[PDB]
Amino acid sequence: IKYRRNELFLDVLESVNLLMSPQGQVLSAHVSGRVVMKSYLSGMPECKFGMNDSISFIPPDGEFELMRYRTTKDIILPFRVIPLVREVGRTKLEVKVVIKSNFKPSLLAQKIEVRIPTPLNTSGVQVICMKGKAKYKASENAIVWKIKRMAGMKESQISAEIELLPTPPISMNFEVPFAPSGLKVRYLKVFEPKLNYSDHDVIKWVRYIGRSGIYETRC
Amino acid sequence: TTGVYVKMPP
Repeated sequence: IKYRRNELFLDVLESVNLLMSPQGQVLSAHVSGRVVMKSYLSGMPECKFGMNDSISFIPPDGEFELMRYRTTKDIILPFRVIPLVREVGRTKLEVKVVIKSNFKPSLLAQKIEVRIPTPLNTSGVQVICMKGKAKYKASENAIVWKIKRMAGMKESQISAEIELLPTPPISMNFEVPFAPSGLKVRYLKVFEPKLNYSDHDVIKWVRYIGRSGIYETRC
Repeated sequence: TTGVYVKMPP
């Protein structure tokens, strides 16, 4: 147990879940998270973690999920989906959804995907989107609309047309650079009283990764 | 950036 380059990497992983109403009510929401700390420290130091709303320990040199929280109040909803459905005869279905990014322009949400579900009397789907790239997968049955990367606070609409046939909510997905829970690693004091390497002598690394689990929005 | 780490501000 002895390294020359002393580092450690804090992983704050999340999964923000949402449940909205066609109008705009947050019928349900919460986030589940665990913090993994990948370290390589010399000796057997007793640490001091920090954060918002601080567990002390002696890290199992290697990799170990420190704690694991699960907030439910005052949550950050990374995206804001808002659709518009217009009926006609029984021939066509007018549908326009719009996603919104609610975060610091200095951050890029990636791996975005909206799934606007169609009905079973579907004959053909037409769609246009100045941004992104979508298609109507008849098997899964929906208009998978994928987006490479999207900045924050910006807007983006996708207008489709479901050609009905004579005779569910829009799910979303996304990875982010920040933690929706609001959490934040304040400090991680590395202390091995035996050996000569200090705390402000270590290289600390921390990353925030928010995944979207159940981000459905009633149509 | 999504997996890129970042130095903490002690």
